[PDB]
Amino acid sequence: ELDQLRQEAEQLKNQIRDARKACADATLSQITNNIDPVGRIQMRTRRTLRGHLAKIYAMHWGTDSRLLVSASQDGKLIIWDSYTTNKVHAIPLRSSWVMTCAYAPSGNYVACGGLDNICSIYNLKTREGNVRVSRELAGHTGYLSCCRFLDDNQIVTSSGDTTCALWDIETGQQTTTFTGHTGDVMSLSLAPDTRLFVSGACDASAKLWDVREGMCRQTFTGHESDINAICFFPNGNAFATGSDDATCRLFDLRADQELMTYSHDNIICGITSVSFSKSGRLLLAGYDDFNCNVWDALKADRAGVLAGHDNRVSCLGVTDDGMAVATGSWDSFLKIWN
Amino acid sequence: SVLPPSLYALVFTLGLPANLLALWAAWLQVRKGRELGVYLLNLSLSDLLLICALPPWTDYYLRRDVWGYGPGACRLFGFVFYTNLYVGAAFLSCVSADRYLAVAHPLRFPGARPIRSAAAVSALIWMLELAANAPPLHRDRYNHTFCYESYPLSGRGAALANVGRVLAGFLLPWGVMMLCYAGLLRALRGSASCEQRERRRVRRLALGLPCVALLCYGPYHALLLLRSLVFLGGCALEERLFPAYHASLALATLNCLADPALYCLACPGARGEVAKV
Amino acid sequence: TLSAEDKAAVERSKMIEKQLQKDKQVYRATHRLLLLGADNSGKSTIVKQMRIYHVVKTSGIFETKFQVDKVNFHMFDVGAQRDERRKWIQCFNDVTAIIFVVDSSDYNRLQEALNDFKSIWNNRWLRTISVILFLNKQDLLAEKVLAGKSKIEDYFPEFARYTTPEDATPEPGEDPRVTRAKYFIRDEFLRISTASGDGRHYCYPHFTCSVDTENARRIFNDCRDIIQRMHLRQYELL
Amino acid sequence: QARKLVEQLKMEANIDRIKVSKAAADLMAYCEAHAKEDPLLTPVPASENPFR
Amino acid sequence: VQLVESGGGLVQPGGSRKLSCSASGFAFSSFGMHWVRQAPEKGLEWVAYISSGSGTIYYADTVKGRFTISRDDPKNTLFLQMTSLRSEDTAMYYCVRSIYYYGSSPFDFWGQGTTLTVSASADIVMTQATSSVPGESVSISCRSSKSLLHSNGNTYLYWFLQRPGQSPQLLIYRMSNLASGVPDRFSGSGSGTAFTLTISRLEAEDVGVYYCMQHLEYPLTFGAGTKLE
Repeated sequence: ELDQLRQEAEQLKNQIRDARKACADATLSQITNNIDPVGRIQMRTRRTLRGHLAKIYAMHWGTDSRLLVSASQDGKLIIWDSYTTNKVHAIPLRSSWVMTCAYAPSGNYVACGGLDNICSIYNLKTREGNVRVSRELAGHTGYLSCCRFLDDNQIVTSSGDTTCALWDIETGQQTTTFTGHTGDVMSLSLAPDTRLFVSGACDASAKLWDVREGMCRQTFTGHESDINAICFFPNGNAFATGSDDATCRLFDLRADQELMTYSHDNIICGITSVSFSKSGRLLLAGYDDFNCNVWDALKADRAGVLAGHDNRVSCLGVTDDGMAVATGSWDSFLKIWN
Repeated sequence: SVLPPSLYALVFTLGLPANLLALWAAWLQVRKGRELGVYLLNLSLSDLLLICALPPWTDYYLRRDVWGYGPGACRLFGFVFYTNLYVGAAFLSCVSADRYLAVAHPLRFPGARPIRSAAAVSALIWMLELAANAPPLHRDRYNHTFCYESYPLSGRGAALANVGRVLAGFLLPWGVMMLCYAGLLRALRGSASCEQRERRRVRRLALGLPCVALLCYGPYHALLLLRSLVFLGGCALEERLFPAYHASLALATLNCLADPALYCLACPGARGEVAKV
Repeated sequence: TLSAEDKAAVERSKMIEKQLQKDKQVYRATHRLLLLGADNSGKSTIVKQMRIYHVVKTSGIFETKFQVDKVNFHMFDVGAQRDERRKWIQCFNDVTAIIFVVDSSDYNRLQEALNDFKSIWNNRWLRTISVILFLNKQDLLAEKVLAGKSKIEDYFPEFARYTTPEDATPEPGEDPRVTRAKYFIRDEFLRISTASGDGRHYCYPHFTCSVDTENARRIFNDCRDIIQRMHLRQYELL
Repeated sequence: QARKLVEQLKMEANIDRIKVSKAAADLMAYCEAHAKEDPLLTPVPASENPFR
Repeated sequence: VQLVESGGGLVQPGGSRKLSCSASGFAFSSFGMHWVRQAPEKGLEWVAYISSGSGTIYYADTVKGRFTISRDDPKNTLFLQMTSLRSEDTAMYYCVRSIYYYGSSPFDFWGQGTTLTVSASADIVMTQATSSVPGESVSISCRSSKSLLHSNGNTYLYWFLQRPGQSPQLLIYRMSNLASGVPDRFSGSGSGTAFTLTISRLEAEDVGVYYCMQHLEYPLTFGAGTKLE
């Protein structure tokens, strides 16, 4: 019966909440208070990357920690040489409303997507001197909000319709589909072993997915509004979410709970980009208040601020060796920090 | 003989800091790609040049008009003073024209990276004004050796420098501002958006800045044009018309302090930049 | 300092910057428009007529080019997006205007249209964005009012005390009842607009039909007014 | 729709949750172990950073 | 991708001739191009270089005023205009393609070449071993007058393998990176002055002449090279 099914679902949710409460004996802050604080963090702008016409929605670091791809609403992907601020490539797009971009771990391809509902993949290393579209992936009904490369042939995309999809690139057909969300899916983050990934949606819930199995292993419901950004701790057993309720949150897959919330009374704007450091001690979060903040992931106190942008920060990414942090905003400027 | 130095002492002390602040405001405005930014930058530059050239003139006056600072090194100071006097009006005209083209035709101006063409026009104004003031850079009774002056005028074969300066350094930029701001008001008439509270504010702004410019640059060119036109009793006319002409420059120097107020203190963003300073 | 290959790389970057400068010249000269409306609202007919007169299975956006008096316009309408709008609407906060096409001859889904327009107007990212609303299907409205089969007072009781504004200007000249009804709908929309306008953005009403060929001219004039008020704000004139 | 949600919740609930204290210790160990290889924590001297 | 060049013939001394290089199959405008010649019995010698967009044109010291180089991007062709053709110009002029960005491989493709016959300073000199050296391993070595290591960290050393037949094809760029299509057997080594190219398993197709090249500073000196038989 439908009523019996609803009652069973409610009872099982209550049991899950009770189990989560029982498994929690001491909060992360109460245990971590006995570690010396990192103190004030002094980070300054080293380079500024001019050239994007319009506001920037997307940015992804290279695996070589020197190349950088950026996507802006004017309809361009620019590959910057971060050390010299030179432009390596200028990729014009068919759809100007691009609001996600990824850089392949090998460095041979870049992906992008947006309101066109298509995830386009470009071949950086061709026999010709130009960059050309490798393949265009179709099948999502809503706008594509995030894309991440597993390898040179597998990509994972999240879309406006309540569905994530795993794609084969050689054959345009979707290898696997991920359903279960009830709102727009906004952000996505692959595991260090590229076996699991999370999706943050507009249902204020984050789901831990299984790439091969194709099923939602876990669900995290702690936020009060839609989730805008999400990323794993470098350990690979935890992730952090930034939402419109002006609070960041750290979830743990193994505990299947919420560890800390990074919130302040003065901040009221919602976070739009989240990224950790290499040790995971710094949680850098972009905000709508024109400035990016730096949080201590172990004490939940705001260690520093990266404030140099003339409009809200949309994208944020920390390089693989941890030597720098790139920050992109709607003022059409990328800033390299150290 | 206390008045012009006293006003000069005030123009320095107040305009020079305010003109530095307007310089910073104009540069932070042009950092975003504002066409008006370069014109404002150059107008502030001319104001700083007047402010820095004034201290020689203070001692010059305090010397009862006979130069004491330089044997012959006063051509530089006369040059900078007069060239700035003309360049300020030229860039006022440019700012008015830029506003007129922004308002009257919002869909067709600017057209291609306006910083480049605006800087080209600015450098052309600087070069042409310097090359027009280049031909501009005696004692009669007792301790009267004014720097570069001609009492009476050198002659009808050379007195036409004042007429040329009056027509091509005041009347043309001022008429351009007239037409440009009148066209701005005429273009604002059809706006369904702005109420009377915005149309009347734009009316005060665009019929109050040209009035200040005229009030500051009218007496000097009026006296100069009268002198030259008549010279084309001369002795008695020079006797009577000297002590007011020499104090009209005190009014002319008030424009380099009024322009920051009417172009930086007026804009809210420049006030925010000042609060950032 | 740096090697010759680095000189060649810097020259390549300079060439890329030259290409970006040409692209900037193209980008700055074009005004972007976002088309909005319900299914019954004839925005599809409007965009088809504009495409005919002036200038892919699950695609999420449809792009339309039209040029009036040598001024370029791109008008975008979303095709495959869900019923949710609060996320992808943030991409359209730099457009010149939002064109909200509304059906005024329905009388049943019109309250939903008012709710949608209220949500668009009060959006935190859609501020300082002037909205051009097209009160579409005027001939259907006139036919339905003259027929008298359906009335408006039942859906909106405030129509009973409503009277025709003194500024009403029916150009062709018809029954004053249809004029009163259409100006009542327009005044409801304008009341929503003026409730929290705060002077940051304006709202441009138009009684139009999807068959009308003057819609492009109306959009051009409204966009010219919007750009004029933006330039007056930018040039420190007010 | 209800049946699928019930099945998914049943599948998700059948997992083993460790004590949160063990997770706290794990994050402490990860953060403290990799302290030197984090230029954001410890500002590297201006002879190894390429952005000097 | 391909590069076809023509315009080679017997020329009387003191005459003028124009070499053309027609390119097809790649983005011509994004590639800077070089002219590299070899005498019939000598090694390769760099001639000229024109950059992308024609913003940077270089010539060798021996060809500084006699030759001029120009490109036609709309026509997708490259020209070399020759003036005052002396007797020391009889060579095999090659048309070389090169691009420059972070991670690019310059000199990656070569044309077929043209044969020209004429009737009767303080630069990094690159010196090779003796030009006389299946299944074995060979370790062709080279030496540089000046250190090729730059403050950037890239040593601009290039390896070219010319078969007894067709034109040279790039093997290793910047002493460590195998070009696209080259088998994994080839490897490059060095320390800043002396460099060694190693083939881990000789085959029948590895026979030919190995030329080295430096790109630290113009002119692009090559060296005599070594022969494998």
